[PDB]
Amino acid sequence: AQIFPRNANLLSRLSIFALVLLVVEGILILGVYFRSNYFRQVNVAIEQPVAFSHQLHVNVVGIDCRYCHTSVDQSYFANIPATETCMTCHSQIKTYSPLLEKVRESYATGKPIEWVKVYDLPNFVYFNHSIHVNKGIGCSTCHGQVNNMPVVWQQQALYMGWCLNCHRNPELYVRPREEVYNMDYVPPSNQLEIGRQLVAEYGIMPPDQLTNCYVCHR
Amino acid sequence: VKPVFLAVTLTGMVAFLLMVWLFAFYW
Amino acid sequence: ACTYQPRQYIAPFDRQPEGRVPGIPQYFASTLTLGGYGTGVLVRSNEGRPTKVEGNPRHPASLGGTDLFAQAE
Ligand code: HEC
Ligand code: HEC
Ligand code: HEC
Ligand code: HEC
Ligand code: HEC
Repeated sequence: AQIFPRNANLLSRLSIFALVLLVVEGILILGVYFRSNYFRQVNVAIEQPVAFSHQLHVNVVGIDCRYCHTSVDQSYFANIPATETCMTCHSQIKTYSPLLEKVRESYATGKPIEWVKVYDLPNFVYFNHSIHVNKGIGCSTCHGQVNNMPVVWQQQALYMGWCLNCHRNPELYVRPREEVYNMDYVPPSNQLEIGRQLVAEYGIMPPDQLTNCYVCHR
Repeated sequence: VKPVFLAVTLTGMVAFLLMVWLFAFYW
Repeated sequence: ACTYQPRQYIAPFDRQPEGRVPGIPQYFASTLTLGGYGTGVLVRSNEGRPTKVEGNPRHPASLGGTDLFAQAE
């Protein structure tokens, strides 16, 4: 009552309460940003220079994935199709069309097509497509339903815990060697029983080794 | 007094659900 | 400042090499000379670029071994 109004006793306690809420809200905003779909570029349809539609070439035309990414079951790298594979069809199909101008400008000149990488890794990760495909893991569980994407987007962010989830518990995501095709295939109702049997048959190593640092980082 | 003890209690659990959601079932 | 990582473009071929699997290094048999005398070396090409030099077990004077100059070439 000397130097303070009557309401200050309520305000001071309310201010402390408001301060705590603001602090909690701050940490919340921070975590939401580092896990958002804009920061990780998840569900964002990255625009390509030639506007290639996987939905037209897989679900309509009916091209196999290995016709284009021919190095997926043999090396760590899934091959990105050269202009020769595109000209094999577009030398007669839709020739003299504006949408294929960039593809026709290449192959005549040695310049490549500068596609944008959708699935990106920080170069200290070292992923291997061959070992995953040969051990009964399909593209549906990783890249999603790519066969129906007019523009390819990142289905989910490539966190470390996302790899650790399958490596520690592979019984939930393993499939019986129908990975290249059967994008329509989905986990059966009895996935745990089939998964444990597949892990034993394919010799998928226990989580003790698969969680080691040098399996990924080098 | 007892009302504000309940208020600072609901505030706490509210925050926990909030926080737990973000750091667990969010991705 | 945002988006965690930049765009990172990717530039493939226009005509694929016949015998190369992308992402698989290959080995070629060549020879490295020191003072005019040759030494058979097995050199590794990652994507058409030399990166590592090792010994050629089939070549005398390099039975799976190299000198420091063959490594530093
Ligand atoms: C190499 C990776 C490529 C690229 C860059 C494109 N294709 Fe094809 N394509 C094929 C067929 C039967 C069609 C539809 C024909 C029609 O609509 O009349 C297409 C279509 C396209 C387009 C759109 C053209 C348009 O809308 O007018 C584009 C931009 C495109 N393609 C690019 C057939 C094949 C094929 C199997 C014979 C293969 C392999 C490719 N295409 C490869 C590529
Ligand atoms: C069978 C359904 C598949 C699957 C699972 C994938 N592809 Fe393709 N691919 C082709 C071209 C020209 C590109 C680059 C243009 C673009 O990305 O829009 C790709 C790219 C991909 C990606 C993303 C690459 C990345 O950097 O993230 C993925 C995940 C992918 N492919 C898987 C060409 C073809 C094609 C015609 C030549 C055919 C058919 C397919 N791809 C089929 C598949
Ligand atoms: C063994 C205990 C380790 C250690 C010490 C680290 N890892 Fe991982 N890692 C994997 C993937 C796919 C990523 C990318 C994550 C992302 O893009 O968000 C990482 C990343 C990391 C980091 C963060 C690096 C940084 O922020 O600069 C760190 C510090 C790290 N790793 C250390 C993949 C795996 C994996 C599955 C194959 C496993 C097992 C490990 N990493 C193990 C370890
Ligand atoms: C479930 C769909 C998985 C996801 C997600 C990731 N991986 Fe994996 N990985 C999976 C299986 C079924 C196996 C086979 C295990 C075996 O013992 O054969 C693996 C194995 C690997 C390996 C090779 C193992 C080795 O000993 O060298 C590597 C290098 C690897 N995995 C890397 C990796 C990374 C970096 C991932 C995040 C991008 C990732 N895997 C995810 C299944 C699954
Ligand atoms: C989760 C296991 C996994 C499976 C199985 C898998 N992918 Fe990949 N794919 C990834 C990851 C992780 C990357 C990112 C690689 C990088 O950033 O270097 C990637 C990248 C790619 C790329 C870009 C080129 C490259 O080599 O990185 C293509 C194309 C691709 N995937 C297609 C395929 C095809 C075709 C298959 C065959 C079914 C397949 N994926 C199976 C996880 C997988």
